[PDB]
Amino acid sequence: FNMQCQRRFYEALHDPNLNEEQRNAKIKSIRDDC
Amino acid sequence: FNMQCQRRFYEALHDPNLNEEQRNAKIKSIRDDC
Amino acid sequence: GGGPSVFLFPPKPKDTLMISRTPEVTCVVVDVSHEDPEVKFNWYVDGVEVHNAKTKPREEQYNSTYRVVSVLTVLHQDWLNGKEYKCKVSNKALPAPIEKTISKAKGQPREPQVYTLPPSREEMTKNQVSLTCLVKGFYPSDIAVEWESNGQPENNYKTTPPVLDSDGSFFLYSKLTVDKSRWQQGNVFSCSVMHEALHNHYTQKSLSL
Amino acid sequence: GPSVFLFPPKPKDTLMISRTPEVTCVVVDVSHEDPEVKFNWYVDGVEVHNAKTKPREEQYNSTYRVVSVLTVLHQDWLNGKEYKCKVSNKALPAPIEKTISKAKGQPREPQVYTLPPSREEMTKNQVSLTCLVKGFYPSDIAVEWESNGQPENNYKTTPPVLDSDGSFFLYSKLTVDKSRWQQGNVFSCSVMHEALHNHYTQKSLSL
Ligand SMILES: *[C@@H]1O[C@H](CO[C@@H]2O[C@@H](C)[C@@H](O)[C@@H](O)[C@@H]2O)[C@@H](O[C@@H]2O[C@H](CO)[C@@H](O[C@H]3O[C@H](CO[C@H]4O[C@H](CO)[C@@H](O)[C@H](O)[C@@H]4O[C@@H]4O[C@H](CO)[C@@H](O[C@@H]5O[C@H](CO)[C@H](O)[C@H](O)[C@H]5O)[C@H](O)[C@H]4NC(C)=O)[C@@H](O)[C@H](O[C@H]4O[C@H](CO)[C@@H](O)[C@H](O)[C@@H]4O)[C@@H]3O)[C@H](O)[C@H]2NC(C)=O)[C@H](O)[C@H]1NC(C)=O
Ligand SMILES: *[C@@H]1O[C@H](CO[C@@H]2O[C@@H](C)[C@@H](O)[C@@H](O)[C@@H]2O)[C@@H](O[C@@H]2O[C@H](CO)[C@@H](O[C@H]3O[C@H](CO[C@H]4O[C@H](CO)[C@@H](O)[C@H](O)[C@@H]4O[C@@H]4O[C@H](CO)[C@@H](O[C@@H]5O[C@H](CO)[C@H](O)[C@H](O)[C@H]5O)[C@H](O)[C@H]4NC(C)=O)[C@@H](O)[C@H](O[C@H]4O[C@H](CO)[C@@H](O)[C@H](O)[C@@H]4O)[C@@H]3O)[C@H](O)[C@H]2NC(C)=O)[C@H](O)[C@H]1NC(C)=O
Repeated sequence: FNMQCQRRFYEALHDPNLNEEQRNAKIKSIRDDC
Repeated sequence: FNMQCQRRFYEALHDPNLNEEQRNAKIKSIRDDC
Repeated sequence: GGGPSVFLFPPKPKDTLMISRTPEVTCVVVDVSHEDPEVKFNWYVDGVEVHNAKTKPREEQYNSTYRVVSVLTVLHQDWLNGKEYKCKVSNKALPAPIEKTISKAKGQPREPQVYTLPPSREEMTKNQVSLTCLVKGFYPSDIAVEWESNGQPENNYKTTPPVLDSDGSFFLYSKLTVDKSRWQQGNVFSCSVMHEALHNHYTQKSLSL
Repeated sequence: GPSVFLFPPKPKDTLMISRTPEVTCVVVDVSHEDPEVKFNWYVDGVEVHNAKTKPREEQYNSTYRVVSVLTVLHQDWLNGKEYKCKVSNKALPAPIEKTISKAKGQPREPQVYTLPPSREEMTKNQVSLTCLVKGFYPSDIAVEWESNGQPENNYKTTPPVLDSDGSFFLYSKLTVDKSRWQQGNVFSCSVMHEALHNHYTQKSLSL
């Protein structure tokens, strides 16, 4: 697996600055990449 | 759990000197004993 | 929702291997109705009817059905030599009697290899440590594992179920948890294994610092 | 009438962003006469319409089997959303409902220990490398092995076992040629769990 995408996913999962839609949007973005 | 009793049971189980009725009798004796 | 269901269970591995214990086959009937509560059991050993079974009193379940159990005591040597045990169940709700048969796993037995593994260096930071027993290469999967120390049983252990290995044999692990101080003091711990392919059905491996 | 069973996603699928986790609703004992089955899916009580439903399959006991698959968001499953499958069939007097979600309770981080082969085993052509994973909750976990930046395939893992303190443990066993072990090659046990940083950790083992 790609370590970079896994790291980004985990950060977004636990990012205190985001609400659910913002978190969902960010994770969706990460998923599109690698 | 007695070591001696396990040995008697196992040998009797695989004893080439006995038929089914004799082995059943020997195993019951051991069972009565242990 | 008419028609009870029958399940047939083998003896415990330890009960068949130790002469001091009593192995039994268990026939369980579920979904017995309040309208048709009477259940009759007929038992057969290699096709010959036997009469020494004991029937348990009926028990009510949360879903308002009955559960009925019949227990047949068997000879150790009979089970180990592969005799077949048959339970035949009759109840009015059934169009025909239900029959189930079981016997010991077939095939050439293979003796377990038993290895003990000390705690990891990483784990010594904890108040308690893990002692490991690896048991591999055995067939069939019927096996029992226990731990002892100083001629006394140890109780704080757990054993994984048998797992099919790539070569068609089985393996498992058993984990004993002890106070670190007991390990550091040099106390000796023993992993006991019981299987039909072992001499005297029994082997023991020790573990200490 | 028919019976319904609802199954969770695979542990690795919920933890790795490269994977796609799904919940599976299975309907058994569907008759030849009333083969039409209807699925309504809900996520925390909100109806969703993106499920993928397969055509019925006839079974060995002459009944039909029908399956519906709902893809779920990783973060939704991990954050404890409830998934409900509601099945309608005319043979049923009323619809059957099943609900599942991630196990509740405080997550606990797995402790990972690698154990070398026993001295007794060094008499063999092949040897066993052991990975002990303990003290974790919930029971969803995945374990893999690698060496020299390549996956090792000759391993088997026990299912999770409930420990005395309410947490879980398991063992994983990798079998290797004794010569590779003695060569000083480094082997790594990889573990994935929700309580780990990045859902991933690795422990090494060598002579
Ligand atoms: C009404 O409610 C009934 C009970 O209540 C329910 O119980 C549980 C199970 C759950 O469903 C709850 O919702 C509810 O409270 C219910 O009855 C069940 O009916 C199903 C129907 O299939 C049965 O299903 C499976 O049964 C087999 C496994 O049973 C063992 O393991 C169960 C747990 O895993 C356990 O609950 C069982 O009691 C049974 O336990 C074993 O019992 C034996 C006998 O005592 C033990 O061995 C003997 O006992 C001594 C030790 O005390 C001694 O050692 C002796 O020598 C030894 O011989 C044994 O140790 C013990 N083991 C364990 C682990 O506990 C399973 O194999 C079977 O699979 C077969 O059938 C399937 C068909 O569905 C096939 O697909 C499959 O391939 C395979 O062929 C079943 O999957 C279930 O067992 C029943 N439960 C009970 C408690 O009896 C009923 O269905 C409900 N009715 C309705 C209409 O809803
Ligand atoms: C007619 O035949 C039907 C088929 O069943 C068959 O029966 C025999 C005769 C033979 O033909 C065989 O083909 C088969 O045994 C039969 O339908 C069965 O009905 C029983 C109940 O009567 C169901 O019982 C149990 O179901 C649960 C376990 O199911 C899993 O494990 C089974 C093996 O153990 C396996 O066969 C099942 O298919 C199922 O397997 C899981 O499936 C899920 C979903 O697909 C997988 O998860 C997905 O996997 C995807 C992979 O691409 C992807 O990863 C996705 O993300 C993921 O979501 C999962 O991986 C997979 N796991 C495995 C190990 O394979 C069990 O939990 C349940 O227990 C509950 O209910 C009991 C009630 O009795 C309670 O006692 C108990 O306590 C507990 O509450 C059931 O015990 C069985 O599942 C049905 N089988 C199938 C294939 O559907 C039908 O009953 C027959 N009718 C008659 C009249 O005989």
